[PDB]
Amino acid sequence: NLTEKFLRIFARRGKSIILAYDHGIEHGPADFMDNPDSADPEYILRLARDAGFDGVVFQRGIAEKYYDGSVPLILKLNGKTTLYNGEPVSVANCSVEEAVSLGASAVGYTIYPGSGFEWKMFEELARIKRDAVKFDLPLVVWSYPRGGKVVNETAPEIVAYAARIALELGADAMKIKYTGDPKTFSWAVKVAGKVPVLMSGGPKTKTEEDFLKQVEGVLEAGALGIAVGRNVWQRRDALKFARALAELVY
Amino acid sequence: NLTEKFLRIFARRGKSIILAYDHGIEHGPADFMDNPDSADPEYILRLARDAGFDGVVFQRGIAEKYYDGSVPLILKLNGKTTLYNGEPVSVANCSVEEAVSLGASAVGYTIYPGSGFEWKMFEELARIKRDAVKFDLPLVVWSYPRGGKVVNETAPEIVAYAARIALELGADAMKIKYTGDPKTFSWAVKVAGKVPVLMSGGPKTKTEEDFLKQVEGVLEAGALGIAVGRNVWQRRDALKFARALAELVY
Amino acid sequence: NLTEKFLRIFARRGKSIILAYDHGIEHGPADFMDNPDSADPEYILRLARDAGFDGVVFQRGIAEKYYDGSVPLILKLNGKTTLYNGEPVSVANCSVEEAVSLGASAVGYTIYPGSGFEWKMFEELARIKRDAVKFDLPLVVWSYPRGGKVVNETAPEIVAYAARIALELGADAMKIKYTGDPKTFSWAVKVAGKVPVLMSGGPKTKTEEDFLKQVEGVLEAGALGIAVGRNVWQRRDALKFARALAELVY
Amino acid sequence: NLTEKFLRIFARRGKSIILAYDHGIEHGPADFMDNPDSADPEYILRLARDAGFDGVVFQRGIAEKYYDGSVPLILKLNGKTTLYNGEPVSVANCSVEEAVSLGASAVGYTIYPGSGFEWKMFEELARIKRDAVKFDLPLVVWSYPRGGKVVNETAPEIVAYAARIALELGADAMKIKYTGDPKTFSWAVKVAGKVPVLMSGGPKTKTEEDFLKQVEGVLEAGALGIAVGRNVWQRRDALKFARALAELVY
Amino acid sequence: NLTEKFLRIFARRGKSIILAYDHGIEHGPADFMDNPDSADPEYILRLARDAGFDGVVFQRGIAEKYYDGSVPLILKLNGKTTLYNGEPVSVANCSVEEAVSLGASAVGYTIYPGSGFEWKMFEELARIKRDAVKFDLPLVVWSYPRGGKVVNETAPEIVAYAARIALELGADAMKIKYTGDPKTFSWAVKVAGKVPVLMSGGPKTKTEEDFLKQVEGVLEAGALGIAVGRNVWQRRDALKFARALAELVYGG
Repeated sequence: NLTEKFLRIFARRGKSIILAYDHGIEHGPADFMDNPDSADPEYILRLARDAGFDGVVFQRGIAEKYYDGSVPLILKLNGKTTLYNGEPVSVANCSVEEAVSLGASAVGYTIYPGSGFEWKMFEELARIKRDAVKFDLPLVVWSYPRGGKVVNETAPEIVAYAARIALELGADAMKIKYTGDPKTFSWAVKVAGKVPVLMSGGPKTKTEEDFLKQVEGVLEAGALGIAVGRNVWQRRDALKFARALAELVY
Repeated sequence: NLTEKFLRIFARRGKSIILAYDHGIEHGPADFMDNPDSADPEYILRLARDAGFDGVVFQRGIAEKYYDGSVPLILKLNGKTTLYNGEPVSVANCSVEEAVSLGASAVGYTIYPGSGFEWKMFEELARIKRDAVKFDLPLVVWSYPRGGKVVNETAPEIVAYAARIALELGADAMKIKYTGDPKTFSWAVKVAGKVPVLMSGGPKTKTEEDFLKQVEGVLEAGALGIAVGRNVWQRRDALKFARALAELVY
Repeated sequence: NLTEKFLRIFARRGKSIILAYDHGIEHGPADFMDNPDSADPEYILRLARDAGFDGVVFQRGIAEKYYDGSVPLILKLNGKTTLYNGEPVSVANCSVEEAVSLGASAVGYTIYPGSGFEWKMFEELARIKRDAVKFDLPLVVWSYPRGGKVVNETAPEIVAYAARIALELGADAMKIKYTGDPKTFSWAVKVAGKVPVLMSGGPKTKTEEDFLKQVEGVLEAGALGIAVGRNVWQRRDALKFARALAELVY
Repeated sequence: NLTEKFLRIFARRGKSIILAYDHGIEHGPADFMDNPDSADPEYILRLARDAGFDGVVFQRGIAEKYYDGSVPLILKLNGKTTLYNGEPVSVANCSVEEAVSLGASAVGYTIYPGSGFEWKMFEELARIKRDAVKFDLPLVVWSYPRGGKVVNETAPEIVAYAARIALELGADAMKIKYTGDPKTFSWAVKVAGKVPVLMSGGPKTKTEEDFLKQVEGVLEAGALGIAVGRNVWQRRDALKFARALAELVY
Repeated sequence: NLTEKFLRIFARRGKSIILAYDHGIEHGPADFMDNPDSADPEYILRLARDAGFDGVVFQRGIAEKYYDGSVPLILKLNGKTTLYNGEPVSVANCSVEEAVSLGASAVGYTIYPGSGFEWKMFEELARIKRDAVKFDLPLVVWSYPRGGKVVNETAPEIVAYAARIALELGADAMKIKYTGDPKTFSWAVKVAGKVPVLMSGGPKTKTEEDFLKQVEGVLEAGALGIAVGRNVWQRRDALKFARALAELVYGG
């Protein structure tokens, strides 16, 4: 049971905070200008350790050059850039076997349901899922419907669809976008069934209070917790705010 | 002879009712709003068992997290979403070998004859068929002509073509759409030859009677039975109606 | 020498008649309405036997469910539908190794020279040819230029091109379209060199005498014989006409 | 050193004449109407032997059915037709290992630099090159820029680019188009470095003297020799003209 | 640690000059007309050696026919032409295992982030990276955003993105385009973290002084050095200018 392994490692207190840091490929270093220390992966690991968070998410290159075993690692296997303009697609730049050798306790993979290339990711996810079982590493699916008929990505029915697809394809945990309110988000949590749901943190909010409120409703909806990047490390008071998030979530 | 194994497991009474539940990925959870318990796979298994049905159809993730051995399982290997807009294509997210380990007694695969991508599914079906023989698991093909010159999916000649394609490609059993009357549907059944035909239930009918009459025409046409989803679990009297279906079919 | 093996099995009398029956996938069951027994593969095998023909052509599913060893089998490895609208392509749904296990004495494969996807079929034919040598099964190529600059598939220069391409790619025997007269067809036969040529029967002719004249022309051009489907089994006097064909060819 | 092996087998006199005969697939049998014996590969082989040429180029099907060991063989691994309309692409229909078993002393492969599919042929050439080294067979690259920005295939800069690409990708010898004069062609020869250059013969010239003047210029430019097809076997005085070519080149 | 192996071989003096010569496939021989000896890979090897440069970059065919062990080799595994017109893509024509047998001390691979085919190169890079680790050969990534939304390849934000992508995908060293000034380029160097950055030399500058100034700024920005092709071997005084570059990079 890989969900149970995931919960044991990443949610020992019953809830989870994962510090996400795949943004260097997905968005590029413009994300790091607000708080320049955020460009240094060593600063990120220190933030995770000092705030008492459960994990970090790195791409293979960051894991290879910087990962030191100090916080449980989810190795994000695929990645794309915002420079890309086609139908959404993100392919693996790392195998599960290599993730294991880099010290990962879980692997991550993004799918874009609805994309003209949805099939390419489902096909590749099949191989990754099989390897995840073989190496006994939980699979965490970033389920982000995009392209095709998707217009609003945070619409209640799209997020619920995202959650269900991750369950159906074999996710042991999932990361999905927040709908903006606990009632509609709890439907997504419900259709995910036994698979725990992490809220994606999203763009830095106008105030810290706005994000604490989002996180409050995420927990009320029954989610396991949050996978947060920008709303922590884009802030110059990153550590202070991270510890307030820890207080709220645990 | 894998047709005979299929009949022994899924049609021990001489006719078959399979409760289909791949809808989480195919349509998403909007299908589950009419009868919210339908979002829970545990509820689906209870329902199948209590109505005395012959099997359930799950995607790999639902099988892994929920399947308990209580009703014979057809593991549906491929899936796509309705969010997708390209030429119809659905790729495997699971192998036959993995289906075996999840407790499947048969595997399912959808083809869309006529699609700009028909070749991609025929290519993949070739590998799945070979594996099905190797692992001695019957292959059930969902034969759904779509894309290309397909303008009307329930037209007599399209359904008959669907049925014949499934036979020609190596299906041990098949699932196809109803034409709306027993005379035309019996042509589809005839061209399928030794391979048994299950009617796809389709959208929830206006009345329960309408669906019973379809079912009385399907059986008259010489089909093995039905693979039904929505017309059972979308109804709040799901168990009562399921038992009426069992009475009629068995 | 696989051509010699082909001739020994399928042309023991010096000429050949092969009863083709891959139409169920290629054209669908509308082909079977004229003579409804033609939908039954058992009837096809009895017809081939009773007329004293040399072989039958089945797709894998028909071979698996119906082939009984009573007439030598050519297993047609690839297939496409008429529902398909793209640039012509037909991919393998079966391997040579599986054809061997189903009792085939030869394998068949269609190429569409000129298609936007000509390369996909040449690539796959390379693998099939290599396996045909390895399993010592003659490879029979259906050479049907289509797409690209091809307009009339029966023009003398197109049929001769078809024949030459089959020879160059390694066919041990080939099936090509008739040009409509023995002089032009004999050029196609000549450029095929040591590889024997079977005439594709084509659509059911207006009279029996018309088809018989085509066959005579084919034999005068130096072809090995005919691979005929519709002009035999679409007729309600199928067996009687088949025996007249046998009289003419042998 | 596979270039040295190439020169030992195909250029024992210090210069080389190769009789090319892949035209059956590339152009089809219309090429053979001028001199109908040219359609017979046995005639081609006799012509090569009687004129004292160094080798022949055959596709796999011709080699398998006709090659008798009498003249060194270059097995042309890839081929396309003129019926094809897409961006130029030619895929392998044969492996190096099979070429070895057919009696080849070298393998040939066409690339079309500039094509929208240039990548598909570079990817495949990588595998063929690796195999050629493993089986110790020289790789002869037909370097024919086509598609993309290429509009004048015989332009000095295009032919020089063709030559250099073949060197960079690992060719042990190469075949390229003539620029029409020795000065510009000698630049292509120079950028090819240690890799010997064979001139592609091209369409049959108006006079035998026109062709001899191009051959003179190719020799003046420092090329190894010619790979000639049509300008020999499309002529009814093929043998006589072939012996005049031998006189000039050797 | 393959970055450390790269630095030991290609940067023993603390900075690096690599003489790049994959241009025969990428641009074709028009690049060689200015200084015709440049078409001869032997002249190139003599040039790197006589100027005391750290390495050369060759495609497989040049390495097989000409490489003589005299200067460390980076085997550039993929290549495309300028004749090509589609969305930018460059596929491997050589494996890491073959590079090892040809005498390479490192392997090079170009990615074009933003291309409609970016996924094809990331997919292939994954296999090459896995083989580089297996054969213990440093992977040098040419990170050149092109296609998609990219309209200015030397814009500060594009170059910084290029640098970060190379780090994220597993590069042990990288080659990226210069932004034209040391302040913006130093942001690219910073986001590259522990992975060293080599400046791509670019088109031959109008004066030798212009190129030196670009190199000065690259060094000031904290880069490891330069991978230069045209700005050396396209010049008739190639050796003299190469030695001035050596003075500036290893010395200045």
